[PDB]
Amino acid sequence: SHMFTGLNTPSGVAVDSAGTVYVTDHGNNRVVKLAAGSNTQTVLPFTGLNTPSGVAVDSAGTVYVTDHGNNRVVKLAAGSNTQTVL
Amino acid sequence: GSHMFTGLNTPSGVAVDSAGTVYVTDHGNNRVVKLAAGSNTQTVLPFTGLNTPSGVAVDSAGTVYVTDHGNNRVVKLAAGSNTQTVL
Amino acid sequence: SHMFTGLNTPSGVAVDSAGTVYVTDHGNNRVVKLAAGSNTQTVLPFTGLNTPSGVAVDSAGTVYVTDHGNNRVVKLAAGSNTQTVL
Repeated sequence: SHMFTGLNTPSGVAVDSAGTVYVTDHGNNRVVKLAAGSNTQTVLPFTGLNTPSGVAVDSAGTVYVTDHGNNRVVKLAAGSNTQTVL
Repeated sequence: GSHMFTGLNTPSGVAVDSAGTVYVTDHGNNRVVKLAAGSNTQTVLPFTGLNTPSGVAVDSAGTVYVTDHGNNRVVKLAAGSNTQTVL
Repeated sequence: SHMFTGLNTPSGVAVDSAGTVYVTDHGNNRVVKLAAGSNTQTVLPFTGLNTPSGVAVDSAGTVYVTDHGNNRVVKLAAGSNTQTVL
């Protein structure tokens, strides 16, 4: 399908219960998702990322990211636009 | 003895499904390997053209997703399929 | 506060149904987990880790780690103090 766009050295991938795929776009300091059937990726409203290294999603839809370049972990609840720093 | 991963080079990621099958991105060897309960030899999954894969996920249907880091892309492979899809 | 502390170039993250978060603390050769409910981080008793690159946790609570610097994968069952090399 080839619809993710503009990735550089992507570092991790997670897939949630709805089949949405999440990718840490390491080389571009962002996290992108692609819903099942979608032809347009969405950049998640994480903020201040630096070379993110990995991602997980739990069964409640919360997305967790290791923000490698900032020595921290951040998370984003499903339907939230505002990250929590862990 | 067997039921061991062999030949791994700078492995980058791991995923496990509820059947207990372990999936590993063998970064240095441009390949993805898995090992199921009761299998004494690992399987190299038939992805194509990988370079330095960085991470892996597996969904409920057993489809394997890989960040093909060296090629700036994500690919997936359904269980038992030999033809990957680029995402 | 509810956060990981003392991380260095963290490489990967996993999460379980109870809300526990697990991180490969790559720069410090360790794996740490953070309690869902409190400000408690626990160092898992893996042995000889070297720049670990990734982590997974299964339904039984077994923690799996790609031990990047040692070209191996190791696991630790919930409640065990003894890792198994895969």
